[PDB]
Amino acid sequence: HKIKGTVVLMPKNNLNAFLGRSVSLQLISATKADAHGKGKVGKDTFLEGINTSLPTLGAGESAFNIHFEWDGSMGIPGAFYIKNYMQVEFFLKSLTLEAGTIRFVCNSWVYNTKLYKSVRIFFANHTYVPSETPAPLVSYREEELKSLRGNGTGERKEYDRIYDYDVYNDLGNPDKSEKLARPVLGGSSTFPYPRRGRTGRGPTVTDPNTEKQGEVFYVPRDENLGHLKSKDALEIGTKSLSQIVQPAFESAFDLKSTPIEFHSFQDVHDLYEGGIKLPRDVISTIIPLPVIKELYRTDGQHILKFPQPHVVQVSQSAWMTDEEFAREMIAGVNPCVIRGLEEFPPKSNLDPAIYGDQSSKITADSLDLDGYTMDEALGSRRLFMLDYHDIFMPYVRQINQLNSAKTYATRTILFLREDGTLKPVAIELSLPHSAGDLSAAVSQVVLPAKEGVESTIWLLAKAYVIVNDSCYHQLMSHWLNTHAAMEPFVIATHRHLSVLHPIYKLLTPHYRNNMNINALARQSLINANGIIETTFLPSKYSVEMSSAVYKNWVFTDQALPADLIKRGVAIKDPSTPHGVRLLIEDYPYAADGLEIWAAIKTWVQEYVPLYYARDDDVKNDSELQHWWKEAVEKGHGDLKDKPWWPKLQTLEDLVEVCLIIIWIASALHAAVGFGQYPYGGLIMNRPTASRRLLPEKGTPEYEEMINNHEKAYLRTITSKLPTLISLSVIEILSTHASDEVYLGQRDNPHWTSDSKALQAFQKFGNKLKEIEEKLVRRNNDPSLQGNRLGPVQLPYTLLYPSSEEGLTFRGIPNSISI
Ligand SMILES: [Fe+2]
Repeated sequence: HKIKGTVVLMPKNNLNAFLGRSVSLQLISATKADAHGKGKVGKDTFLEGINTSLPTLGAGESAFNIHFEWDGSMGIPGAFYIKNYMQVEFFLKSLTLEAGTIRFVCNSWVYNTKLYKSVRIFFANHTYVPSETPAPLVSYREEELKSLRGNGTGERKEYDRIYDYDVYNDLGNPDKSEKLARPVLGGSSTFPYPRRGRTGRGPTVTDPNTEKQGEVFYVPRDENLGHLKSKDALEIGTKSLSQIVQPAFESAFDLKSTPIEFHSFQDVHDLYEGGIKLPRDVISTIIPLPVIKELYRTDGQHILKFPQPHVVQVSQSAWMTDEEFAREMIAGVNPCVIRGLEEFPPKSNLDPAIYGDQSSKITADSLDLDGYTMDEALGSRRLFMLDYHDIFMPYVRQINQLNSAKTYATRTILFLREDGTLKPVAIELSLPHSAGDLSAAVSQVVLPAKEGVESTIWLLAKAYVIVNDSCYHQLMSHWLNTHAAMEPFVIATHRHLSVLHPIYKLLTPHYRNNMNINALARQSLINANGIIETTFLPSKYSVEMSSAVYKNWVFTDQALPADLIKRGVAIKDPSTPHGVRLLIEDYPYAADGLEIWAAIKTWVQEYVPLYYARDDDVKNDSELQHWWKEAVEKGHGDLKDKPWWPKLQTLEDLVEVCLIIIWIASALHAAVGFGQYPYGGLIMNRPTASRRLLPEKGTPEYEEMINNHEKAYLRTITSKLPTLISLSVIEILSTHASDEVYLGQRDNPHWTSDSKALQAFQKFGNKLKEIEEKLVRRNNDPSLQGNRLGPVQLPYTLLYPSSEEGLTFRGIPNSISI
């Protein structure tokens, strides 16, 4: 007769306005069809009343009673239509129907019916490959997909749920100034790039190839995550930083209310001790904003205090040590660039006709390898390098033509000591050299030194290295390889895999907040004259450098074992648990990452078989095949030709692709992301820019190295004002929202009705817990101290799976969520 159902929803900001004829639902049959084969639809059914029974009821949520006339002729409900007749939208959580129970997991904004082209349809929590879809739901499944894809035209609106691709043509602002014009990134051979979410705002007036600015950069609506607590809206903080807080900081400098430069290292440490005094109206501009009220401690009047960075919590001075400089290449913010070095001297692939002779000036006899010969070091696999020579060299001339930017293309040679720690043994600071250079600056090699001006020169050499490293980290390791590389897979998934699809359910938790942060990023973070361009060395060249890097991006080399082998920091070895032997045995990121990688592998390998018995079952999944084809040929379309893309005709291939996508989105992004403020919150430890080359022996600047080495250093790195802005942004990006969903968690316990999938998932969480105890034990092992803690005494907890809220230096979210 009647089916008792409970609707749980969330009003935008009494429940009684929801009763009456405000909201109707219509059940759809999974089993009885009409003469066109489509599931039969019941009658419009309105909310009956507010349920106060249910005690399991989350915050902001409210439950409503409802009764469906559902009869013999109608069969089993497999979906439902919902119409919202109210003017304001509400967030639908779920429908439960009792009698056994049917569960519908919705988690979607429902706008006023008149705004929707066709009626919002939701499905029950059963999982089906396309060939298993009940026949009465087949056309409903596929029409919902066509609806999500749209038609590639039109300006997207807030309530749209249309997923499509476009190039990075929305970063420049040529209508405001030709100086803010930028190259379109994506869709050419000069500038290949991942695609991003189409917004459709239309061309600028001055350039038909650049998209006009907008106050809100659209994402499909359910990608724009709300938060119950405003403190958790960390992604919007990036937008307030650009629009409100940065200008407020600038004004204090424009009005000469604070010294323009740091004059000593204590001036930097003061930021997290007594604070910085700023004008009352600057404070009062910043202080009441959500996020920025959590970012800084304040007296409400003139003081802002930054949190004390982890890297200085035990020793203020230990970042200066050569031990920590090298340790952070294997356990720092950017732990995935170091390579094995198997010949000496190191070589370049770059054209000597353009840049001059590219031969290394580092001589073997000059290096202290703890009594080893070069041949012994090379052969024992104890020689490594941090090589930014070929990466940076093509951009040095252009960067150094900028006002107040000067860099080298750096190389660092490291030696793996018998005690298992790395030490740095030389830094080569390279400059391009063509006839008809106006500059007389030359390349040079700097070797470690603990006293005198040679010590300062060596500290300045590490700084140039770390400028290189930070730019690479922020633009490549971080932006390109996580945020940018993942968005095409997000878009493809929603375009081609139905919410009913097992691989949809598998992957989509690993996309939470990714489109949203990326869009806010295109607007405020990587835009023309945005945060990154105004805080980091390459200025207007930054994002385009990441395009140049993308030329060499290989999907299958994002797999952790493949990465470690390609970089020469491990070798394949089947006698081992993970199939590889580390050449740096206490390499924290890699050792811990392999543990996470294996756990994700086991989980995918257990999930996939539940839905695909054989390789044929993969080949014949038409959604799956359309998904992958588009993700490659459209989403990463500039690399579509490349031979290394898995073909996706086998269970092996499906598992491989899912495993890698999940790896990028969770542990890789975590390992590169949540260290930014812990390590970089001391600007001297992770400088973002350099402003001068090394001084000539005859000059006042050289005498400053002798007489005031802290000032020389500070004059060389990021200025005070850009430091304040970059500290503020990395502080945001290193903070876990209280409402994050971590690896081994899902936002709903009823995401599927398949108990087998649910039990596999619980084993995965149990393993991650198991892994966490093991990493604790590694951090507590006194013989691992040198690489896992260092002289900074900072336990490597970046790949601990779990965390509480905040700036914690641990915790692996499911997704790229900040
Ligand atoms: Fe991030």
